[PDB]
Order: sequence, then structure tokens, then C-alpha cells
Amino acid sequence: MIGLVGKKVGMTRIFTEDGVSIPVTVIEVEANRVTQVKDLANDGYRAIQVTTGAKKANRVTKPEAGHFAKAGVEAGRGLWEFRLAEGEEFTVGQSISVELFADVKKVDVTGTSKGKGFAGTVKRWNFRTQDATHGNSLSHRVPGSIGQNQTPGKVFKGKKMAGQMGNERVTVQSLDVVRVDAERNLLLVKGAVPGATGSDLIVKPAVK
Amino acid sequence: LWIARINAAARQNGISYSKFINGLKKASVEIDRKILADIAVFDKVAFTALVEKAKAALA
Amino acid sequence: SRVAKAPVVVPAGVDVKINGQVITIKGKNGELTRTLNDAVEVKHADNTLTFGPRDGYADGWAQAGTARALLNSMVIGVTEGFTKKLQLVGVGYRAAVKGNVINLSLGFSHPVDHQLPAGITAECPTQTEIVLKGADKQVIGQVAADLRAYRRPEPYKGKGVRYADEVVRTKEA
Amino acid sequence: MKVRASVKKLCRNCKIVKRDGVIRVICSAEPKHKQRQG
Amino acid sequence: MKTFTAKPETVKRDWYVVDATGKTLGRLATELARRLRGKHKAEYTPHVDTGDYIIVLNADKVAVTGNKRTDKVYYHHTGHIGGIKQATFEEMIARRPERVIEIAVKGMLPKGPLGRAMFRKLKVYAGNEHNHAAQQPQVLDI
RNA sequence: GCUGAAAGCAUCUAAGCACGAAACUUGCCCCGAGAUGAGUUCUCCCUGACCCUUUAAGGGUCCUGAAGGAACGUUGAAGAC
RNA sequence: GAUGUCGGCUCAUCACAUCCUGGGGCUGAAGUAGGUCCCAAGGGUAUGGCUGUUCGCCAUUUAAAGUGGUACGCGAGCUGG
RNA sequence: GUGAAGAGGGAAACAACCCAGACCGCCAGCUAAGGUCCCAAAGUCAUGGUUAAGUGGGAAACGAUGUGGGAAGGCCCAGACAGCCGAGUCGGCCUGCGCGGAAGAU
Repeated sequence: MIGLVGKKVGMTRIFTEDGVSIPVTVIEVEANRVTQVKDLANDGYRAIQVTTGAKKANRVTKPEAGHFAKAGVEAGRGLWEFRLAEGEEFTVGQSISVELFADVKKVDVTGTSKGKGFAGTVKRWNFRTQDATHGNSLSHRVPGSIGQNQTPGKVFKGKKMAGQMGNERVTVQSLDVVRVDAERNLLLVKGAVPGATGSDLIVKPAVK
Repeated sequence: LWIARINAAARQNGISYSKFINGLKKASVEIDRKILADIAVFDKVAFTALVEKAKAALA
Repeated sequence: SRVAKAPVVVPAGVDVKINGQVITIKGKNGELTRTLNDAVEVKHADNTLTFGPRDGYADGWAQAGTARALLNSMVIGVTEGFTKKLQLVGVGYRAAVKGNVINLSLGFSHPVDHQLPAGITAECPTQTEIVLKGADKQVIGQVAADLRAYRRPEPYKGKGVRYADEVVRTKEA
Repeated sequence: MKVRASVKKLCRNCKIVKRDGVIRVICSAEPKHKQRQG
Repeated sequence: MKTFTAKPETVKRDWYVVDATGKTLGRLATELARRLRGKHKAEYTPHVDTGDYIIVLNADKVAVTGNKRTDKVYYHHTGHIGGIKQATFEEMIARRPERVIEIAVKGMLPKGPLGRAMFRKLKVYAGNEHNHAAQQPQVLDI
């Protein structure tokens, strides 16, 4: 099925009457507005494109303005796409709200993970340290050996080394839906999700 | 190079290079491969006449 | 050879149609069709069918014999039909029929349901006995084998699903 | 099943057949006589 | 005088169309390679391209002999340690029917820049239709 | 295993049909059109005069400078640069 | 007119003559538990006492604590018994 | 006998194996060993046979109704072989080409 686009607000907890505490992530889901419909005859596949949010007028370029004006919708802060299943229909200019999840039990959430920059092998790959005493010479957190002798005489592709870590696309699967609040545009899920406070998120019904 | 060009020209008239050379030898013609390739490229009526000569010799 | 040199009589009441390598036989019990190998020639004399080799193939006689047997079986099937019988042996083993589904209880922690194919009929004259009927020899054989595979006869007491005329050997510990 | 390089009939109920490029011995009286060449 | 040489700026090329239904693979590939190189013209020059354009139709209906339809194997390697992969003729025909003829023809052509350039004149399709009617190809019977 | 001749019988195979595993091809997650075979879809911008010559995907003067981009400044849960 | 040789640490990669998990045939296979052969390389596959030890014996665990090749893998990566 | 102290052509590459001994020039012709579907010069040549294993394009003792050829035996129209009647059927020998036996490390 189709999903929605929201924003990460923070984390809190819910107390139950039986005396359990549930940790939750709070997601704000405003109305998604349909900007384009793609079919088989013209594009070769079946999808919809949506926007959400708001954008200031003097930061919108003319190409973007024309794209929004053909649809007849106000400008937003980005464009996203979803693939359609057999027997799903939509029209240009329609709005979709969070009541789409009223009866869904589990979801998948996608975001962009936090950045750590250049990282070593101990932090990036769980390598073991060498001795801190007993005569070690300048080699405490260094990686060690990286190959064999004259056969094969090179280093293999995919070897584990130091480099950039974080700041990439990640998905977490099968999270419980704790609450859907349609008057305040809120979805509460159980657990932690990728990203930092204030970043964009994509929410879909669970595939497994 | 001369031999390859002669093969191409002869198969267009309906005979192979080896048979064509045999026919010329049996008809007592003594033109060499340089001149044969030159004629193949620049004068096609003459090459057809030579092929007919070789075919008559073989017949 | 010897098998292929015997023609097949076409008893009254059955219709035969030939087209290239395709043959159709129709009778009171139904209709059957088949496509034969490219090394057999079949002829419809007056009330008999004859099979023979074609020049150019090195295995004509074997293919002709196979075709003769198959056509004979088709003719017998569209007039009389074929039947098979199965028996259950054991404590608490049972079977029943509903529509075109057979229900089996055979000592498992779950029941067994079998869906019959198109053209095969089943009956249960007792809780410990099954009878199958049809017009296709190969299909009836396959269905009987599928039913037997759920629990094979075992060698110490003979328990399971068996054929009616099957000799089951036993041994001691 | 007996897998070996020399396969032969062990009694009067044994038979030799060739299936899919393999030489086999099947018996109707004794399961111990079942053989495969390889 | 000096021997004649062909000039790339004045050669003449023609368009042909071929049907592959029921033909033996390698015995079709030899002809295709011969005519892409240009060994059938009396102006053949080793360092110039003097061949024709060929369209091939019905590539999923090409034939093989023996037990090859299930026993011929195509191999390749990905560059990562342990990455050796294989497929059979049936599987190749099921997922990418054009590669079967493309690979065979490419193996029979010269290796180098000029051979890579000769390969570009071959157009292979899987069905019975093409969209090159503006070039007016003529029928070739192989 | 089913049906079945060569070999009047028997036979899982020669012609036909059915099952069968963490191995194979997919299904799950990430990169990806420098895929030189460089793909598709939506939107936005530019609508003046002359001269010479060896006359053609030719050279030059005047008028005009769009959509957009970059540079500079205040900076970030982005970062060795 | 020089290719630093045992053992430990860190980091690995391949074969299959398979230690565990998966699928089968025979049994001098009643059940539970075993013996033997065939197919199968996806993933997994101990911590301590003694000794410079690789091995080996002992103590207590585990579904299991596989056998070999890679300069008896790896000192312009560490140690120096 | 060749290399050493010897070039050119063939055997993928390959001093010592096979063909053959380079005074200099030529955009002439004939052949050796080895070859003629494409990479790559020349027969998709002609006539009669064998193989179904990609054998050809790695290996033994031993095992088996794969199948081509040759010379002799036993039974059979006075009824043979197989099964439950009406033409063939049994077991050795010599020889051509194939099948299993056949597991390794970028």
C-alpha cells in the first residue's frame, strides 16, 4: 500500500493502567497533497507523487512554480513518490491524512542516520585492541595484517578499513503502532527510529 | 591482401578462388595476383570475361 | 513388433477421428485425445486400426508398439472404464468422501484432505475401504499412488494404506 | 543400496537394468541385493 | 602505381534484415561476422570498416543440436573474491534472449577498437517487429 | 513413482506424465545511466541589424545579457580540506 | 655485490576426503538410542591448570568444539619466551 | 644429430623436437613440415562407412541385454521360445567404436 511523509519530533513514554511503561517516538504527519499521477501508457509504471509542508515564495524557482501550478496546489518543501498496487486509484489535487493508519498494526520507518565522520576500525567494525603493555610499540588501535604473502600478492576487494561512517539511508522494520491522533496530526510508534530531531521520515505498512 | 580481394570478386561471379586459379592455369593465362586484384577493383567487365574463360577451361 | 502387428477392433458405438498426428476417440463414457510420435503411421481400415513405421526413423517398431497399446487402452476406457481399490489397516484409521475431496485420519496431529482431479470419482463402501473409478488409466494410477504415499505399509505389522491385491511381507524383531 | 564398481546378480530373482546412464541391480525377493554402479 | 586503399569518408553501406527462426546458432554467426567485417566486397581493407548494417528478428527461436539446450554453460566473474557465476542455455533464453546471439557474434570479431566499432552495426530483437522502416532494409536469406 | 514398447512376459525411460533439501534463480535491505548500448517523464527561458571572403557545421562589427548559476557574508545534531 | 627460519597476538581467504544443523537407501532397524553408505560447502564451529612450546595430559562447558592449502598465510603490522 | 657458435616456417606461448642453412635489392612465380567454418591466408570439395559419449578435447585391475561386422554349433511345420497359439529362438568364439570405475585448494 501507499505510505506517508512526516517529521521527527522526539521521544517520550506512555504509562499503562497495569503499570507498564512504553517508550515512544512521536511523528508529526500533516496532509500530503497529490502533485502527479503516473500510468502505464505514458510512463511505463503506476505511481503517485506527493508534497507536504510549506515553502516561502521568494525561494521557489520558476520551473518549480510551473510544476505546482499545473496541479493547482500550494508549494511544499519537497517531492516524493509511491508505487501503486492493483486496484488503487487517486486524482491530482487530492489530500491524504493520517487516518490511513487507523487499522494498521505494524509499520516500517525510513530516515537518514546521524553522522560520525571519519572513523577507525575499532568503532566502525568491532576490531579488538592489541596489548596496552608488555612491550607494544606504537600499535594499540592499529588494524594488524591485511593479506598474505606472494600468493596472491594483492589485497582483496571488500576489505574492512577505516573511513566515513553514518549519514546514510536506513530502514527499521515491524514497529508497533501505539496511537493515531487525527485532530493533532500525530502518530506514536514504539521504539527508536533513525535520524536526528527535526529530520524527514517515510512511513509505510509492514512488508513482512 | 591481393588474394583476399580476388576471392571476394570471384565469389560474386559464382566460383571459388582455388577453382578460379586452376582454371586460369589450364587455360594458359599468366597474369599475376597484383594485376588480378587491380582489375577486380577497377574494371569489372574484364574480370567477368576472365571468369568465363576459366569456367570454359574447367568444363 | 509382435505387439504392433495386431490391429485394434473398433466396437460399435465409438467414434474415431484422425488429423495429422492427433487422434480423438469418443464413446458413451467420454472423450479422449492424444498426439503421437512422428515415427508412426495409423490407418483406419474399415472397423480396425493399424499401426506401422515411417521410413527415415530408426526406432519405428518400438514407437508403433507403444502407440498400439495406448490406443487399445483408450478404446477399452471409453466403453467399460477402470476402477481401483484401496484398503486401510490399523487402529483408528478412517476415511470419508465429500464432493470431490477425500478426508483421511491416519494417526497424525492434523487431518488429511485430498482434492480429486477432473474426471475421477470416489466411493467409500466402508470406513476402511476406498474405490476409485474413471476413464484414464494413467490418471487413476497416479491418484492411487498419491493416496498410498501418505502412510506406506510397514514391515512389522502391516499398518497403513495398501492396495487390495498387494502382498505385504513381514518380519520379527 | 550398495554402491560399488563391480555389480552382478546374486540370485535368480535379480535383474540388470540401465536407467539414465547408470547400471543397477533390482531384486523382488531381497532388499539387500539392491546395487548401483559408481 | 601503388595498390588501392579504401577511404573511410567515401564508403557505401546498405541495410539488410534476417530471420533467425530455426537456424543453427554458430552457422548463422559466421555469416553475420563475415558481412559485418566486409570480406564479401572487392574493396576489403584490413584497417578500414567496409561492412553493412544487419537487423536480426526472432532471436528467441534459434536452435542448437545434441543435448546443448540443457548442458551448455555460460560463466563470468564479478571481481569480488569468490564471485564466479554461471547459467545454462535455457535460463539465458528465458531471461535475456538477445545476449545469446550477441555473445556468439562478438567472439568471432577482431579484438580492438575497430572490432568494437564493427559490433555497433548489429541490431538484435526478440520478436517479429522493428522500428527502422525509414532506412528501407532488404531481405537477406541465410 | 504412474502409464509403456524394443524383448507376445517383466521393466521409473527409449516416446509421454508426477513428487523431491539450509546448496541454485527470486522474494527482504543498500549502491547504481561514464548502462560511451551515456535511457524516460514533468516544468521553465531566449523571436535585432550589417559587412567580407578562398561559399561553409566560414570570419567580423554594432545592439542585446534571459531561465539559472557562482562568488561574498551569518552559519549547522554536515565536515580532515 | 643477503628471499630475516619456532611459538604467541591482530587480520583473514579457498577446497571438500562433512564436526553440527538439512534431504535419503540398507540394517543382526519393535519404540528411545545406535551402525554403515549416498547427496549437500548457506551459516556456525569453547574457557582454564602445567610447560618457550606447536602437540599432549587433566578440570569444567557446548548442537558441535571438522581435516587440509595459502613462502609449514601474516616481523617496510606488534612481541622476543 | 642439434644448441653452444645459427637467423627464417610449424608445435597457442616454448635454446636442445619436425622442415630448412640468412652476400645485397624487388608491391613477380613454385613448393617443404603443417594446413583450408570465423578470430586468421586457402575446399562450409567429391564418394562409401562408424560414433551419440561434446567421446573427439587426461588414467588401470575389474564390471555391464550400448551397437557395427565375420565364421561355426543346439532346438524348430511330425509345432520351437515366453505367457496364459502359429515363426523363429538359445549359449559360446574372433574383431571396430563408445559407457562406469574418475575427489583440491585466487
